[PDB]
Amino acid sequence: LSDAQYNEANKIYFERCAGCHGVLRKGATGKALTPDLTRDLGFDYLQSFITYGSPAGMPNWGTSGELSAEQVDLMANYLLLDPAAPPEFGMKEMRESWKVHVAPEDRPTQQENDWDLENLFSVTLRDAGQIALIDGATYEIKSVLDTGYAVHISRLSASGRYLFVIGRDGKVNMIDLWMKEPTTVAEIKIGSEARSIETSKMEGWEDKYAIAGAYWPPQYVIMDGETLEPKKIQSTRGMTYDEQEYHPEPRVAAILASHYRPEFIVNVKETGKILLVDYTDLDNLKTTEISAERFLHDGGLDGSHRYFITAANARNKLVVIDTKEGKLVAIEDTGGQTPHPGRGANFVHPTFGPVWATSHMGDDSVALIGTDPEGHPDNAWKILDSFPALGGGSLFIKTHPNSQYLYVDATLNPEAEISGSVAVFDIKAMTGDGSDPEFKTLPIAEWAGITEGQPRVVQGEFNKDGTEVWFSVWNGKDQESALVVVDDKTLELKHVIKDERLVTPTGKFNVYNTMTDTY
Amino acid sequence: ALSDAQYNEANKIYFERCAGCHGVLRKGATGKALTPDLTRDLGFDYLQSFITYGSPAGMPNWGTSGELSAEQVDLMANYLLLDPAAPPEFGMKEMRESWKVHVAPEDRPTQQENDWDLENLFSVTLRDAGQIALIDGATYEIKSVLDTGYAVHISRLSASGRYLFVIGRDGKVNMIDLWMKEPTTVAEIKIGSEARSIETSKMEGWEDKYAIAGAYWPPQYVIMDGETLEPKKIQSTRGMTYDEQEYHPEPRVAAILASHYRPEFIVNVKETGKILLVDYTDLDNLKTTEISAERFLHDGGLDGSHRYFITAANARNKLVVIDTKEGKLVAIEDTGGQTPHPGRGANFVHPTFGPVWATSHMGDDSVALIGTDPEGHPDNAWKILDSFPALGGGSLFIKTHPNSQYLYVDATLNPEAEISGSVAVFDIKAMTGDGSDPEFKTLPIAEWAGITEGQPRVVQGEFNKDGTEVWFSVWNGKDQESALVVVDDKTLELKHVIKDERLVTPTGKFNVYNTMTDTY
Ligand code: DHE
Ligand code: DHE
Ligand code: HEC
Ligand code: HEC
Ligand SMILES: [C-]#N
Ligand SMILES: [C-]#N
Repeated sequence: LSDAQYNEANKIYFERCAGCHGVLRKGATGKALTPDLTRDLGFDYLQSFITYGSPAGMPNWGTSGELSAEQVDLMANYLLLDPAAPPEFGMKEMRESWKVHVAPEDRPTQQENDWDLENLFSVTLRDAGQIALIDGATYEIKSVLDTGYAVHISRLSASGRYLFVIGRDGKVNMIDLWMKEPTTVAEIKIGSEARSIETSKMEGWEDKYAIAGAYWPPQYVIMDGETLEPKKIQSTRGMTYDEQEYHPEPRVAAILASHYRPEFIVNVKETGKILLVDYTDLDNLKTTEISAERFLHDGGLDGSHRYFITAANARNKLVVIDTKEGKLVAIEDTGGQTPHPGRGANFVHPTFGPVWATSHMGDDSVALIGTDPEGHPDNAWKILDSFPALGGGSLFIKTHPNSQYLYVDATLNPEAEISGSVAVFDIKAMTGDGSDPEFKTLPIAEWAGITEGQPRVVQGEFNKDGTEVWFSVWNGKDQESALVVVDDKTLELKHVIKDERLVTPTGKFNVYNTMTDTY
Repeated sequence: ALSDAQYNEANKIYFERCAGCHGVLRKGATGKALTPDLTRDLGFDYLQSFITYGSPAGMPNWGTSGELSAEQVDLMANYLLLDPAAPPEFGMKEMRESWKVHVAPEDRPTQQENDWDLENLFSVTLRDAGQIALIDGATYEIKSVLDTGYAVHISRLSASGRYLFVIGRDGKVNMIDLWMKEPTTVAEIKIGSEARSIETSKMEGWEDKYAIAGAYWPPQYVIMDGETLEPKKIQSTRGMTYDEQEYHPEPRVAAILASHYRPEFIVNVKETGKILLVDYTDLDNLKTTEISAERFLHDGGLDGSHRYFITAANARNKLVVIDTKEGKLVAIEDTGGQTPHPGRGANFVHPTFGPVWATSHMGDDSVALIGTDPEGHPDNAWKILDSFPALGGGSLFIKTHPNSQYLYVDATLNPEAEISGSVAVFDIKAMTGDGSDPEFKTLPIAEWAGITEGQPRVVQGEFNKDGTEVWFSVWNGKDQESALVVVDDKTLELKHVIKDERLVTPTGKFNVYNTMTDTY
């Protein structure tokens, strides 16, 4: 390629490919596109693949017209070359990507549709680059909205009016749920690779801000809660906590919002730092940089919403932060392999008191940590129990204050008999004597009534009353997927949601439970 | 063609012993640029001679001093003909490897074991000698000359006045116990490749707990134990510019001060234009305030009440004011001059305007005053109240003291030897804030010292403990004659001239008491 051709190629790569293939072409959701593999595949294989895509999730750039004839080829040739240096993504680049479709002045002053917004589910349509807004009681798809390729998660503002979605490429969409036809009212791009977004949830700061975290570049950005305007960009480049050596690319993992202080809770993976970022004053920016444990990923607030509990997954540890005092309080080994809680599950154990649970990706165990230092001090921040569920490959555990059951998936398990089902333990029957709590196996995939592809079940999500729990039956892009609704009280099939438009449904977020952090 | 081992060897030496003055990318600092476009023209032999014998302009004689062997000198001469290596990081492992406690704290004196008058001692920078001279403030005797290391820049004192900390341009930190029978370095460490600043914890209750050093490269600061220098917490300063919000890969740490309101360090981050308030109460659950200020931050000082930090964003001609009590920016004002360079500045009570802080300028002859009293003089607070001329451009330091009525302004870099050898003195008590330029008396400091040969540059006034006498450095070349001139504050007359064979290129002078209490 000439110098200018490589520049277009390089520009297109970082904006439209790095979200799935990575900034250093090492692959993420998409495959490694490094030269090693790339020379042997050769031009032709690469031109064809960029043109036609595949049902595994690679877009048909050529045939969709998304990249015209000649860009497939620039992107065929570029891929043979050596990996470019990943560029920065600052204020100037964010402001150019930032678009306000509907100014705040021109938005409704009251809900202008008859939807039950708090019982609404925002579902990620992975390979379709869209979200589906589904009614929680009548189970109908209210709307399907385009966000962008590699959509990952949905988060709600504290009043429940604004829906924020972010995809793997750092694309952020803001939707106004009060419009007659809810749509994207603002959008912006915050990096080349990202996974996290969150809203200000401190009483009094409702709808004030949104924050987004990037894998690359190493940074988070605080945006205006009503326009998505980028106010403050913070770099997360810094030193590891245990050896204090500089790390040039610390990714931002999960981001939560304090309910005790007007702060955002930011996980910085490779440095092992948890940041408490005060948004009361963005020019005189106060932060608490907490030394924790490397490999931070996901986590959630305890039942009282004071303590942040998060997985340092490759080290098999749970890190606990007190958001009121602003300091690390404990680091404990779960005794399992690679904890992956999502936001985890808080409940009252019959004998141990308030606990938070996590399942694991590397084994079948479920661990319980005591979360009440005031009333159960001898149990606080200790692993009180550990027992098996369906099997390894678990991603999400769920419960709700109105139910006595603990749901645990097994999404990544090799056996389909397992990955298509869910374990359910009766919380009220828990004793803590050594006896493995028994669990009931729900045949989620069987209830979908599907045979084709390779359906996997993932993540339970409750409705607003806590009477029904939803699970995604995740199947390939060209196959039939579904959402199974389980009746919490009877642990019986309630409803099966199937629709042409329900493509690769994964993360599901109930508006009320997400806005209030109820889990 | 140099081997890998040889090359690694040359690189370690370069970053450890040369970058301090030649720059981490070899583009120069006080030393010349050593990038291959210049060196290949000079050639091996020229480079080998220079490294071997050094020069009286400040380049050490590496070979002839035995610091580098003949093999190493040739190793460094070939390395300089090669393309610049990638500047390395300098984390905990590298800091700890350089960390050395010569006298554990349990083995040091429990009380002053010398007869000196510690509080009135002056720690003087002997720039091209790699040393500091400890001089008696009353007898004017050189009590001692201590090796710190090449590129020595400045001295700072722990809050109690017992420990003397010196930092050089290579990031070499020395800690000296002034209580020993015979004071010396009791601990040392290196905190980077290039550095300029250090400061001690000055919050009441934190006396002697911590010391902080800021580096130019890598971009970071380290908080160290105040008694042993153990590196406790390293923080990168890499980040975003405050105004354009673009990543900046090399934000240098300029001046570092200490708050008297909270247990915090006040760190200037130059290229990003950020002032950091760093809480040292708990280094693991580290609290900081990142203040968006103005780019090109450099030096500054606290006002007379020690509540507010006043600092120059020198290339943008601004003074940035930070309230250390509330931890917030309070003001940003243009001084009306070119390149404000206050050092720690000068605080005094102006006759009509109230409490003010002043600074002189490198780019012109103006002296500016900013009101520093929001409570008693609301309308004048954080506003430029007056601007008037002193000797001429090239000014670096302005000074005064609570026990004096005069404002002394040097002019070190002026091209005219008459001006650069002199100091301007203003009568604070005669000022009026009516627009008319105050008059000044010219003190012929170089002339008073009897120094005429070479280029005697007079720099930085520094008062003694009682604020009765002000010292000025008569800076001359290493091979020329230098001196310290002691001026009698009450009469503005020569009190004493300090001369000694060991007094080589004397620059910055720090009175123990005035430095430990931030009296200026
Ligand atoms: C940082 C991060 C968060 C926390 C977001 C927040 O705090 O707002 C998160 C949350 C999530 C959540 C939030 C659960 C909740 O209830 O909070 C879900 C459902 C989810 C479904 C998946 N994630 Fe996620 N996820 C990543 C990162 C993250 N995922 C990856 O780096 C990873 C492991 C690989 C990748 O390349 O993307 C990855 C793969 C997956 C999946 O394969 C999942 C199962 C399906 C999918 O859509 O791709 N991730
Ligand atoms: C960041 C910094 C500080 C604040 C220290 C602190 O807060 O603890 C400082 C302070 C200082 C102070 C502090 C005085 C005070 O009263 O606070 C002095 C006297 C001083 C004498 C000089 N400095 Fe300094 N100085 C630099 C940097 C700095 N000098 C430079 O980047 C520069 C411009 C060139 C260089 O490469 O080092 C430089 C040249 C000089 C000089 O040429 C001076 C005049 C004489 C010399 O020894 O080289 N610098
Ligand atoms: C996420 C939605 C993707 C984006 C955006 C892009 N690609 Fe992709 N790509 C993705 C996946 C999940 C896969 C695997 C396909 C499979 O069927 O297994 C791919 C694959 C490719 C390949 C083929 C490599 C191979 O080893 O077979 C190529 C050459 C490729 N992708 C290129 C490419 C380019 C140039 C993109 C930017 C326009 C791009 N992809 C975007 C997922 C995603
Ligand atoms: C500050 C204390 C220095 C240190 C440490 C080192 N050098 Fe230096 N160097 C310094 C100065 C002020 C000068 C200029 C001398 C002059 O007479 O003007 C130099 C010069 C050199 C040169 C000569 C370059 C030229 O253009 O003439 C060389 C080759 C050189 N220095 C090399 C060098 C090396 C290899 C060092 C590490 C051992 C080193 N210098 C340290 C100041 C300082
Ligand atoms: C997803 N982790
Ligand atoms: C130096 N200033």
